[PDB]
Order: sequence, then structure tokens, then C-alpha cells
Amino acid sequence: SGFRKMAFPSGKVEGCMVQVTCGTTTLNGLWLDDVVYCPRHVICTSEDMLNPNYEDLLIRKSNHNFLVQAVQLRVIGHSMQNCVLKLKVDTANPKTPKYKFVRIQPGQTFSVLACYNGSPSGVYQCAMRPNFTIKGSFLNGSCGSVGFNIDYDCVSFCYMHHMELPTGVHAGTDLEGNFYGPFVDRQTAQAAGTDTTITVNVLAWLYAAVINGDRWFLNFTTTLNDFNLVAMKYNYEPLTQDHVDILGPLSAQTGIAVLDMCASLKELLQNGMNGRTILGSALLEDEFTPFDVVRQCS
Amino acid sequence: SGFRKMAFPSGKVEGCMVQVTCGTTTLNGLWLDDVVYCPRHVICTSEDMLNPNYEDLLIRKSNHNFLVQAGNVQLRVIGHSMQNCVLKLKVDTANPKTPKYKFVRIQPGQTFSVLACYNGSPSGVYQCAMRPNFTIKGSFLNGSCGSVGFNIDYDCVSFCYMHHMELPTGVHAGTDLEGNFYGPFVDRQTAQAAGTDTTITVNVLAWLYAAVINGDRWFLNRFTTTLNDFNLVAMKYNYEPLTQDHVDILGPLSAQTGIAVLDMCASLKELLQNGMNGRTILGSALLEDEFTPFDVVRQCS
Ligand SMILES: CNC(=O)Cn1c(=O)nc(Nc2ccc(OC(F)F)cc2C)n(Cc2cc(F)c(F)c(F)c2)c1=O
Ligand SMILES: CNC(=O)Cn1c(=O)nc(Nc2ccc(OC(F)F)cc2C)n(Cc2cc(F)c(F)c(F)c2)c1=O
Repeated sequence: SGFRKMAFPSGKVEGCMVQVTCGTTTLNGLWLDDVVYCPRHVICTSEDMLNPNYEDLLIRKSNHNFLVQAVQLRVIGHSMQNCVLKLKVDTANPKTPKYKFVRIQPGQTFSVLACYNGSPSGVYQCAMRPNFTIKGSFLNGSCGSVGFNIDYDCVSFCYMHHMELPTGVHAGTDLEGNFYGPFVDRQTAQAAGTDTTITVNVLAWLYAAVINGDRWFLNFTTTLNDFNLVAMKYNYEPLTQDHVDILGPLSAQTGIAVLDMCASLKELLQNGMNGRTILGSALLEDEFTPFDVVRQCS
Repeated sequence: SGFRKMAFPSGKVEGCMVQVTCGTTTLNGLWLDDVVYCPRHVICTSEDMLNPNYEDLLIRKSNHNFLVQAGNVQLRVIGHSMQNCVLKLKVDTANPKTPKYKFVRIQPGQTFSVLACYNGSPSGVYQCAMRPNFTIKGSFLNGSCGSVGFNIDYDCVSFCYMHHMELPTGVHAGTDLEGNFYGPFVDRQTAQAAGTDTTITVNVLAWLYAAVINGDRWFLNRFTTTLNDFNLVAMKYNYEPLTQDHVDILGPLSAQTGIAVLDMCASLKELLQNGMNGRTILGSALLEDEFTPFDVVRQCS
């Protein structure tokens, strides 16, 4: 019993984390086979951070301007792919796990290994929000910390951290260096956009609560279109049939149909929680996917 | 910035996790140097698990009755012994991946990371607090017995919890690494249940400081208080007493924020007396007590 926000075990990723130094700029890098992946912001200096020309900044450096440590790696090739740098090194990481690069979709979750100076400090779970931010915990030096999921022995890397926006949320890229959302790697004013709640995830969590003995919030039914109207009023993402489909195995296990759980959610939205808690939380929680629930509950 | 329940990176502990099997009973063990540590419950068969005679079950065993598997590697057991509620299995191989480590027995209020494991295979990591009633609010299914809790300091792992059982309210009870249970619980079926719990007061104040450092300020009021007057309020709200030692522990956060500990106490006082009025603090609608002052410093420095 019990339900908690749980990260994947970080050992496979820990052995991949390096420090990347270019002149007087340092951050975190990801060493896999004979290649170190890191954010291209590593080539800027204090002066450059406001509107850097990365192409032009990069030309002013060769293979030997980049210091990789985790020991020492000798850099023998460099290239910029989108917003990340690929540094070919002479040594294949003997600690390289089976891995894949994947671009996740909004509302999916992953584990973050928060790192500083190439050294792992902590691990936590979070969601790619609908507005393509994450609500992490990062301080200066955490650039290049990565997010991932694990499938038995394979690590799917989906996120590399770049920056904190003025609002205190975080943005970054896939491991091919394309930002999630409309963000750019420069210190300018950047609007995140409306942060909507991941409806399918909130429903999953309500299933998790029923599996764990929290049932006071059950009852009425509703309709998709009727529920979706309430969704928009409360800045919840619209609920589609594919979402109803993804929730099938939890519905099946609990004997609670999706639309009955929606009608339960309507009352919570329209009426609040009347001072009660669900899985020890006094608000609706949207960072567990249906898969997350199933995994933890079996 | 931002604030999250954050576990320690688990790799150092992952490499110590093994599977221990005795007949058809299996669970997790911890392999450090040439010793494997696990719950003694593993020597029970189904028919013994209700009211076991551990001394009796143990004497009937030899080394070869214990199968220890570290991933694919079959270890060979060359000694066995029982210490309180754990078993200690001497094996012929020292664990090449043994971190620098210590065993520590923690106080109520302190937090640790749990690596939840099944069949000696790690499945997830999350943070927990030892509750004042000596349970933890974890996430554990059957087969998690022997999973460990720990803290890490530089390269040194401090092991503080080995998981044994789930109580009927769905909370969790276990031992330190010398095998002595936290709280009054026993490794057998009895009428045992979790006491009434209280809130870890010094942790709430640390988390309020954390909120301040992240830009939450609405709860900061014009009042101050005394330690005496504050403790009267705490008692009413089933909060643990705040001691002058606690005040001293909170010194650093006070120095970083420039809010005197007694001024923060008066803020908490108002929060307890009037509730939060539907506002949030660090994305929470309740007062959180599972961050230590250490946890806060770690994450806001
Ligand atoms: C709260 N902070 C964060 O979430 C992450 N973050 C960070 O870690 N570092 C930043 N700038 C910086 C400063 C110094 C430095 O090296 C020096 F110590 F030698 C190296 C770097 C990368 N930034 C700001 C940032 C702004 C951007 F526009 C970016 F594109 C970017 F990658 C980072 C962080 O946000
Ligand atoms: C929700 N469950 C838990 O948190 C932990 N838990 C557990 O993982 N296993 C249990 N019993 C069991 C069953 C079969 C078995 O071998 C077989 F699987 F091959 C091995 C074991 C240990 N128990 C019950 C328990 C009761 C006690 F009195 C204990 F002392 C104890 F250590 C475990 C769990 O609670």
C-alpha cells in the first residue's frame, strides 16, 4: 500500500554525467558511447548571454578549447546540433547503458537527475507541462542536467535542462537540442503561456486514490461534452476519447467507468475539497500518468 | 529555484541490492563488503510467518539453505548469524561496488531516501520522514521487504532504515541496520497498530523558510512570540514541542532570510489559528513537515 511521487533509480544515468568547461564557462554534460552531449550556452561569456550568435561564437574555438572531466576526456570532434553541442571523445564511456533519445509529449513524466559541476545531487519526478515547461528545482550550475525514463535496462533520455525563466519555471530541450515549447537559449523575456492542468493525469491519480482506500470523492455521472465545458472554465485540458482509452486498465481494475470518475472530478472542481485530502494532498495532482499509477500499484 | 521532494541519487545503493531466498521465501538484501544483511523474516515458511520461533527456524539452517543472488552472480554463503531482527550472511566475495558507508539510527523527524526494490531489483526512489509515531508513509507492495532507506554525505552512504512490514492503516514499519525496530513494532502478526501521529514542528518552520527563499511571502506577519507562548499553540494543534536546540538548528535559514526564528514562529502561529484561507505555499494547500532544515539548505544552496 501507499502511493508516492517516485523517480526511476538513477545509477545508469549517474555514470554518464560529466563536467564541461569552455573557457570560464562550466555546466553538465552527458557522456554516451564516444560522444558528450551538452548545452551550447557553454560557449558564451557574461557579455554574450543576452543575444549570442552561436555560429560565430563556435568558430572561435577548436577541438581543444573544450575541457571534459568526470579523470579527463580528450575531445577529437565538435558539432552543434540545434541547441546542443556534440563533443566526440577518444574514450567510449565504459558505463554507457542501453539508451535511446526520445522527444516526449506534453503531460508525460520523467525523472530528473539534478547535477552540479558534473556531480549528481538529487533525483525527482516531474511532468512536461501543457505549456512545455517543467516545475523543477534547479540552481545555478544545473545546466545540462538530464531527464529520463527507464524500461527495464534501457534509458530513454528525453530532457536536457537549459534555463530558468523569470517566472521561476524551467525550459530545456530534447537530446537532439530542439527546445520543448517556444523558448530560445538567450537571456531575454520569454512568455511561458497559460499553464493548463493535465486532466487525464488528475483522473489517473483519482484511480490511484481508490486503489489505496481514498473513496469519499466518488458518487452522479456526466457526459464528455458536459465535462469538457467544466474543464475549460477551470483551465483543465480537454478530455479526448484517446484519454478515456488510456484510462481503460484502471477503470477495469477498479470497476469505475471513466465518465463516473469525471463526474467525481466536476464536483471537486465546482465545489473544492471541503477540507479533505486525497492521497495526503489538499489539491488535485496532475503529475502522475496512468502508466505511473499502474507501475507503482503493481 | 523551485522546491521539490528530492531523493539522493541511488546508484551507490543500487549496486548493493541483492536477492535472498530461503526455500520459497524471497526478499531483498544489502551486500556490503563480504556480508549480506536482510530481514530475518526470510527464514519463515508460510506456516511459520504468523507466530515464528526465529531461534528454532534458524538453528535448523545451514549456509547452503540460503541462496543469495546479486544480479546474475550467485554468491556463496559461508556463515550465517542473527542480530536482533536481521540476518547477517557471510559470503565468499566482497562486494566490489561497496560504497563508503555507515549504519545510523535516526530520530523521529529526520528524512531519508528509500530505494524500493523487488527480487533484488531496484524500482524507484523517493523521500520519507520517520514520523513521531515511528512509522513511515512509503509506497511498498509485497516483495519490498528488505528495501533500504539512506542519506548520502559526499561519497558516504548512511543506511538508516530496512523495510519489514505494512501495518493495517497502510503505513510502514522497519528497523535500523542492526535490526532493532523503530517504534514498538514486532516481526510477527499481533494486534500492533500505528499510534496517533503529530506534526514535526521544526520541519514546518524549515519549509516556511524555504517558501520565503522562493518568493512566497504572504504568510509573513507583523507579530513575534515567545518560545513558551508558541509551544502552547503547538500543543493545541498536535505539533511537536519546539526546543531551544531547534531554534539553534534554524539559525542559518534565519540568517539567509533575515527573519528571526521567533518571528517565523509567530507566522506559523497565525497559520495554525486561522488556516491558509485557500492560499498555497510552494504549491501546497497544507503545512508540510517532511523537509528537515538540512533538506532546505541542500536545495536552496
Ligand atoms: C536557476 N538556474 C537554472 O535553472 C539553470 N541555469 C544555469 O545553471 N546556468 C545559467 N547560466 C550560466 C551562468 C554561468 C555559467 O558558468 C560559469 F559559472 F562559469 C554557466 C551557465 C550555464 N542559466 C541562465 C541561462 C540563460 C540562458 F539564456 C540559457 F540559454 C542558458 F542555457 C542558461 C540557467 O538558467
Ligand atoms: C505491502 N507489503 C510490504 O510493505 C512488505 N511486506 C513484504 O514485502 N512481504 C511480506 N511477507 C512475505 C510473503 C512472502 C515472501 O516470500 C515469497 F514472496 F516468496 C516474503 C515475505 C516477506 N510482508 C508481511 C510481513 C509480515 C511480518 F510480520 C514481517 F515481520 C515481515 F517482515 C513481513 C510485508 O509486509
